[PDB]
Amino acid sequence: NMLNLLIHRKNLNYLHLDYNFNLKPVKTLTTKERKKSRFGNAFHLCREVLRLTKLVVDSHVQYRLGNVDAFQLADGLQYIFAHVGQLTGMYRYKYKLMRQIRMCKDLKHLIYYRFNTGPVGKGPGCGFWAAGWRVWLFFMRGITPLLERWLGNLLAR
Amino acid sequence: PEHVRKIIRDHGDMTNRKFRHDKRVYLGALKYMPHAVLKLLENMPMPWEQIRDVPVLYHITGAISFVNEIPWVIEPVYISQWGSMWIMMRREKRDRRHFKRMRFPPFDDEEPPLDYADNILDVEPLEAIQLELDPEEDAPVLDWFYDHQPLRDSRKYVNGS
Amino acid sequence: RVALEKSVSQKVAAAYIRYTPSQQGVAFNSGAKQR
Amino acid sequence: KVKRSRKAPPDGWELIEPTLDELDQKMREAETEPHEGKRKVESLWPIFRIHHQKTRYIFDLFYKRKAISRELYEYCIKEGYADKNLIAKWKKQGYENLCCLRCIQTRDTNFGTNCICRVPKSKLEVGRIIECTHCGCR
Amino acid sequence: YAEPAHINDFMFEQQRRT
Amino acid sequence: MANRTVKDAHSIHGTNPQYLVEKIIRTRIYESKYWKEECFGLTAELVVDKAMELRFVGGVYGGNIKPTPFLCLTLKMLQIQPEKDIIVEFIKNEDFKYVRMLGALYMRLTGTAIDCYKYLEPLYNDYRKIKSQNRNGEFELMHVDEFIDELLHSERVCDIILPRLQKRYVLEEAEQ
Amino acid sequence: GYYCNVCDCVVKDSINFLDHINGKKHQRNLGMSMRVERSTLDQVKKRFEVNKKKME
Amino acid sequence: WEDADFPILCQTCLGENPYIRMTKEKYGKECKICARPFTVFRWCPGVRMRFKKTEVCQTCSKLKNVCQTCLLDLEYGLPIQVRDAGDMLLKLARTTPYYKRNRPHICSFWVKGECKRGEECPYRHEKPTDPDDPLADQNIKDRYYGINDPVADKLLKRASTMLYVGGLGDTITETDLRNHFYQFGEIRTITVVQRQQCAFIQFATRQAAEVAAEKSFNKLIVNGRRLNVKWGRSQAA
RNA sequence: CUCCGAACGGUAAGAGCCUAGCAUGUAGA
Ligand SMILES: O=P(O)(O)O[C@H]1[C@H](OP(=O)(O)O)[C@H](OP(=O)(O)O)[C@H](OP(=O)(O)O)[C@@H](OP(=O)(O)O)[C@H]1OP(=O)(O)O
Repeated sequence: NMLNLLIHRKNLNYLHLDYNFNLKPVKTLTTKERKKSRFGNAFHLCREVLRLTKLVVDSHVQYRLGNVDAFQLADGLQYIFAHVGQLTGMYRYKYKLMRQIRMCKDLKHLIYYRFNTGPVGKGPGCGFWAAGWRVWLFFMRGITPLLERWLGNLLAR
Repeated sequence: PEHVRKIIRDHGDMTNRKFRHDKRVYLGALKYMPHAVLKLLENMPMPWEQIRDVPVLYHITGAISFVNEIPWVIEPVYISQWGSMWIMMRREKRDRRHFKRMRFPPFDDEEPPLDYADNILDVEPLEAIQLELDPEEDAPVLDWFYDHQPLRDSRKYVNGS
Repeated sequence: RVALEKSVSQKVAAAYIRYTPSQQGVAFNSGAKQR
Repeated sequence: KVKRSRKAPPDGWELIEPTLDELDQKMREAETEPHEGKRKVESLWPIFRIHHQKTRYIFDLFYKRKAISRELYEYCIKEGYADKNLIAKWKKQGYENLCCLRCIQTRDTNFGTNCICRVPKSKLEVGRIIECTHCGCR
Repeated sequence: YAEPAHINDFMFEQQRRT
Repeated sequence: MANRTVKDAHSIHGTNPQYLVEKIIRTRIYESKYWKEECFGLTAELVVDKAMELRFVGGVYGGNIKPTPFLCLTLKMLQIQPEKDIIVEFIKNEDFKYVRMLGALYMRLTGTAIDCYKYLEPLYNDYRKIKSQNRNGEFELMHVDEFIDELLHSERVCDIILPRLQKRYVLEEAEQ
Repeated sequence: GYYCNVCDCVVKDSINFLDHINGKKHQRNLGMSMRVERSTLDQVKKRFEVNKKKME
Repeated sequence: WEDADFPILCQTCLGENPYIRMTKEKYGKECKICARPFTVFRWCPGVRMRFKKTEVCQTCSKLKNVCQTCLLDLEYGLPIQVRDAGDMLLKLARTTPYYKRNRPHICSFWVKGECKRGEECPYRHEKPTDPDDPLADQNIKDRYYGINDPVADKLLKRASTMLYVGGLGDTITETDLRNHFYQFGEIRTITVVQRQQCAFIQFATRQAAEVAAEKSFNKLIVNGRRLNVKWGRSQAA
């Protein structure tokens, strides 16, 4: 609701934000229409942070609905960190998030190659929801004031 | 206490259907509080938990809801909880041939907020992670390693409740 | 120091009553002497 | 409905088992209603009215009738069958039939005072069909 | 001519209601 | 015209009443010949005549996504928002299978889950075949029972999103 | 292309002519855009009866 | 851009209650007629009133001599067009200002027909005074400027459409009254009666006394008194 | 041997005609 209010509040009926936090153009029209569109590093960064957020929240939603058990929430938080690298919210917003991503991938390498040291360590598996809360919580913790200030100037515009 | 759900029951805006002069405030203060996100990823129930709950602070505009409880676990309690999940997780992989993981997208990328079936939830597949602590050795703490939020809220045997 | 603290608070935030109606009130809404 | 406690009522919830199910069904039917007819906030008064009725029924079953045990009252308070601040606010001698908890907070009104719901009818005006905008009635 | 005051809350509101 | 057909009649479950399908599909359906003919004028009996005229089941086809006439009739019914009695009469009318399928889709889209189950329970007994359009535009043979079972299942159909409430056992434990 | 005799304008597409029809001053003289639904029952009843009568 | 301490309000806009309750808002609502941020404060003028607010800003109203929420006047009570084009205003004004301004405007749900709130309508249940007269049609900016008022012409024509004088007491004397008539013209037969505290004057062919009839319709204010005037006989009765 | 990059620097220049998603909530009599 928030970001869609910003999008429709700029008199631009060309784009429709996915409720799974994507952004896709509708009419295959850009150039002039793209030239009032492709902007706002703050909007792309905030959509990215909410995208990771909503991936987490909806993962726990379908967990407490239909396939929670122990496989889904564990493996999904783990691949949610590895996909904070590979899938969502990538380095296009801010500089140092590649450094936090690489530290996340290395922490995943440690936890996996020790937890799979026995017969379990092999295929996709649990991979305890332990680094994700920590790492990306501190990453949003540092990003709090900076995205706050930049998005505040964006709301002022 | 249901006022949050009923007031937020206004996903859209019939230009006055909670929508008259509230759209301005709803588009405004959301960017004040992404920090709500930094609290909202915080208090997520851990594997050793089932669902538990949290505090919540709602503006009457209802365009924001931060999770006010700065999560406050105990030392060896959280240690043994997540480690208990480690032992049960590894031996879980030892047992099953469970060729499964989650889907990539957790929902479908046109869907709604899905407020309904856990707006009346009544359904908890709550077999989450607790390794069955044998009542011969674990007897000093069998009521302890099972509380997600009540672990520190023990209110007894010196918890400063 | 109090004036400078108030000015700094204003720059950080930027970057009863008794009135006698002695103008026209004489007999219209009679009784208003202090308001 | 989900309980999320795994306690299984010590004295048994059987006594007020059916009344709680009827109150939950009435609350779900009130929350499932649309925003038709109400100008801005008149549809939200019924959920607070049902919560106040459930809290008054729990207070009359626990304290007034003295039939249910204190463990059952604590289990109903921890489950969500009644409020904790409302039971302490209705226990005072100055007020026992308050409209809602939104008229007792002094920071809610813009004038810095109490609302019209917690006011005496004998001390108020004669001609007044006003109702509480935040609670629903007086 | 306006000026401040430090008037009794209770009696102000009481006379208003009256 | 294309904004809304009802000034203030009702609202959708969790979205706008005119925005139930996706915005790209709504923008594609906003420019078509049959869509312009329906937006020039649309009544209840006109919608019944348009449903009895065309017998096809499908969504958009081809790279240039153009809407089906059944999707155009569903969009006009979602915009116009008729009463529940007309939708129940269209679902109960077994003379026109396409009008019954349109009424079933309208009841599964904007109706509650209990009403959707109560309307889809007679729909499972209809063994009449119906014409279906594939994603590449080619015609495919199907039945009304298979489409009713697909509409009573999870949302996998194109240009449609209508989640259920719970399982059949959970809904039977909750109510009838 | 398309031609609107009411406004005497030349429409280069079909949507321009269909738009010039209603949704303009011509519609304002024609009753603007207001159109309601016709009852509930009787419209569907007479519509289904006329459709079933014309069909068979 | 414009803060203040207390509003420049009316005497009727404040209300028929010696104690009201204001609510200041620093930098609210954007002034109606100059588009500037100012300090909006509303209040309740009385019981079952309209919860009146503040429209026209401090410099906007102070410059043009007008109240912050009705744009009539702080000195008189007339509009800003009559008090500019048109003295006559003192007999044209009124004391005891009617509280028919501070009342709720018409419930549109009742005008349509279904006012669901029943007896609990905080709006007002009367019929809409028909649209046809231009006193259905005034706005703020045409009101606030002198140009084009629907009221000010209708009150300015009240100013040109339309002898037993008494109330003498101890202020009016015979020589003051005959010298106040001497600027109008000459007498034929004047007298002063003290059993009713009255005076009788005539004129050659009225006329001059006719503007005295324009001067003394509860309007001739000499010696600090509203004199009593009604018609003589002029019939030898 | 496993260190994965994002944007601006980029689409013209206009002529006549045609259609749209929004926004304020007032003092006045
Ligand atoms: O192929 P390897 O060099 O042996 O490393 C792989 C690989 O991790 P990296 O490629 O980042 O080093 C997998 O991740 P993917 O890139 O293939 O997606 C990872 O699986 P996770 O995604 O769960 O982390 C796990 O492979 P596996 O699926 O067997 O767990 C891991 O190490 P191992 O292959 O030695 O186990």
